[PDB]
Amino acid sequence: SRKTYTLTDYLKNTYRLKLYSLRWISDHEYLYKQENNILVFNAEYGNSSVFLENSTFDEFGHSINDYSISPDGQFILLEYNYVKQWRHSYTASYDIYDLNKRQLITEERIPNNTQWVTWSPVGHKLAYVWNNDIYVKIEPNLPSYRITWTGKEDIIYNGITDWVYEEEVFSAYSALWWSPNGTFLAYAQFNDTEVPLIEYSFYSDESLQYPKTVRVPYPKAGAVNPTVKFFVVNTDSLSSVTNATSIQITAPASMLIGDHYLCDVTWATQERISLQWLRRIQNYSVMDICDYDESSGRWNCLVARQHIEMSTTGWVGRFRPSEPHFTLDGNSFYKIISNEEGYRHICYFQIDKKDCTFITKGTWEVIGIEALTSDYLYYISNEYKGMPGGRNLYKIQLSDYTKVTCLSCELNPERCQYYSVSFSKEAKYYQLRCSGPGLPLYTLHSSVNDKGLRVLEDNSALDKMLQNVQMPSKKLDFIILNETKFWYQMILPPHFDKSKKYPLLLDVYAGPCSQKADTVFRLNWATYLASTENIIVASFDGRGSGYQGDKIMHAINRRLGTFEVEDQIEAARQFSKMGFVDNKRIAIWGWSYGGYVTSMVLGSGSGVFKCGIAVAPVSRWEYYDSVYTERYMGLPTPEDNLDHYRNSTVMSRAENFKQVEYLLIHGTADDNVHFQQSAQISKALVDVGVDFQAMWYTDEDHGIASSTAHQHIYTHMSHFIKQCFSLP
Ligand SMILES: N[C@@H](CC(=O)N1CCC[C@H]1CNC(=O)c1ccccc1)Cc1ccccc1F
Ligand SMILES: *C1O[C@H](CO)[C@@H](O)[C@H](O)[C@H]1NC(C)=O
Ligand SMILES: *[C@@H]1O[C@H](CO)[C@@H](O)[C@H](O)[C@H]1NC(C)=O
Ligand SMILES: *[C@@H]1O[C@H](CO)[C@@H](O)[C@H](O)[C@H]1NC(C)=O
Ligand SMILES: *[C@@H]1O[C@H](CO)[C@@H](O)[C@H](O)[C@H]1NC(C)=O
Repeated sequence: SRKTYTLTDYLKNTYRLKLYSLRWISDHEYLYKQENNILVFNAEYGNSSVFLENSTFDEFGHSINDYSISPDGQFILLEYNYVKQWRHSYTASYDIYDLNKRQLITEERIPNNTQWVTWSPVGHKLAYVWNNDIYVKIEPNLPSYRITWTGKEDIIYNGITDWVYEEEVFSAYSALWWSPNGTFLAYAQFNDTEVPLIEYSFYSDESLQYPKTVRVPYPKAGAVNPTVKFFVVNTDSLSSVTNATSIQITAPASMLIGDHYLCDVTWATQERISLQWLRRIQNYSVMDICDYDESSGRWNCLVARQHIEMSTTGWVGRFRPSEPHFTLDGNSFYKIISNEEGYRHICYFQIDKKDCTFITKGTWEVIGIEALTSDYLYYISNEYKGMPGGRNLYKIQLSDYTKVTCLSCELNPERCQYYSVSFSKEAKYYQLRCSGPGLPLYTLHSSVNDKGLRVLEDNSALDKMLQNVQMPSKKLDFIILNETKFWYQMILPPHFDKSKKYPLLLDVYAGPCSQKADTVFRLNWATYLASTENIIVASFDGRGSGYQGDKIMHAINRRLGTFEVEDQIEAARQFSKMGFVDNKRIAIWGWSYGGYVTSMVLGSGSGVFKCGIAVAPVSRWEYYDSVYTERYMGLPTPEDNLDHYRNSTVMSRAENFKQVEYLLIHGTADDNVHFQQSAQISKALVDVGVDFQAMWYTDEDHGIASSTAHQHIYTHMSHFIKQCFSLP
């Protein structure tokens, strides 16, 4: 087809994937921006009209980064000076603009360096956090009220997560939760006083004479943890004479016993909150149901409503206990639970009652609960064709659990085996969103008989661009190990001719619950080694991997660095026993858990691998954070699990590295996996005499995501691999 997918094509992004990011603002309408204007859409008719032009803000006087219109649609929130902190957090400066009156707001603007902002889910209220303090703002142009005063950088946090609860718990900077009404504001505060500090240099620009020190409250395995504290503030009751009386909802008795975390918050009604907690040993967690006492202004959580959730095989829930979905009336809910067979399914809960009732079952898992009406429960699963790296949207009949309809399976069977969805308020309508193995598809459906209204986006354009490239093909299959099935994928060179030996790259991640074999269509680096450098990119999901039941996802319990590494290798073993793989030219590269497994699989001394690259890898588990690690390893003490904290370090395999060509890489500014992890790696290698290649990336953090550094690293990983596989 003449040209190939070019390395600069991945880098400079010459083939762009169209999406369809819309925004419901009622049960039948959504926002979507065509070119640069904001159009609103009727979902049952497709008709649209312009809500705001592209040219409205041409004299704003600030680069606009992101907007946020309010529910009543009477005000838009504009984000500028966006400055990035960790994986999700940041400060930003904001402005509010009135679209009834046609002008910007000047009375009491949101303060600069604001950490989080959000609208109430109704009308136009405001809450936000500045210097670790929560402020509400009934009206956009009246004085905001001050909800907490404990705020204190790096120590006290109000309505925003400290660092572990950002990364490991909520995957979010925010610790704020509105009442569907808007009436109540629920929020957490964590105390990082006694949390130890991780320290490193940030070199900044050349002008900077002396390098800076970044210090971060970050608890490593075993260390003192942040505590937490939960409150709920009545917002239709504030006032500027008095200050605000948050009510504190105290954790359950079986948690107050030793360290624990808040792990879920899910409002249930205008007057009833649902929270979970999880002991610092994370095989045990408690759900609590709390209602507003109209007459006292208090909240109560009766033990009758308390619900336990245990694991004797490992930890609880995939990366944490599932979110509950409640019925309109709040007296009952649905939530994914590992069943008797260890497979994760939708169990049904009546608030007052013992047990729960399962309603799904089988050798396959439900992925998430997606929506709930009075007839049907909508959810995503991988049942179809025993295909665990696949996703379809399904419905259950509330009155007859037996009637289960697949909603996405047959829409586009050849293009589309991997969906996510987005429902409108009340679940009147929905967007199905398709990511492969063909190009993306965004289509609109109506939940009444599940009619097929409209095609939003179909990537038409991308399509015919790609026809003009020697794109690679993809292979989803399985191999049997004991007599268990483990799937894998391969990216295969154009005109794959299975009678030629093709050099082979093993791209791993392979941490608890991960899945690198699937049907998603990606354009990345793998796509370029393949179509341009005729190399096979193989990926594989072994023990410890996800979405195929707890025997497989819990095999690695307490034994990180064991079977997950083991399997990876036998898989390569099987891959080279194939006729199109050149057994003299097998490699492995991974990033994060990836680069640690890689490093492990590389000092294994198996003989299978010739070389690999390790980007930003863990190295010794005591060096990583408590929340994530301790979920899996327990505690690094002799009377617990120091035995295999010590058994599983990249470092202790220095002597097997002489059999391979190691290329290790890390960013100086990585707050996630600290340079340390790698530095200890190199010291060991130097200390037992092994030769190897290295690259620091100054100021780059965990993803090495700065355009030039991004470019620079793929450029470097690429020359290494070409030279490893005697490539021209
Ligand atoms: N801290 C975890 C967070 C995580 O995995 N989470 C948080 C919520 C559940 C799960 C979701 N997965 C990811 O965010 C993730 C991150 C990096 C690579 C792949 C997946 C990410 C991580 C894991 C191992 C080693 C380093 C590292 F940064
Ligand atoms: C408002 O209440 C808080 C009590 O937490 C206090 O710290 C703050 O200074 C009070 N301000 C006044 C003077 O009302
Ligand atoms: C869609 O069509 C109906 C019928 O005119 C109209 O009243 C409605 O306001 C239109 N809205 C949009 C989103 O264009
Ligand atoms: C935000 O900072 C800018 C630039 O320093 C300043 O001009 C503006 O007045 C500030 N706004 C507020 C509300 O502090
Ligand atoms: C944070 O906890 C420490 C003890 O670890 C305590 O002395 C301090 O007052 C706490 N801060 C608040 C306001 O909770």
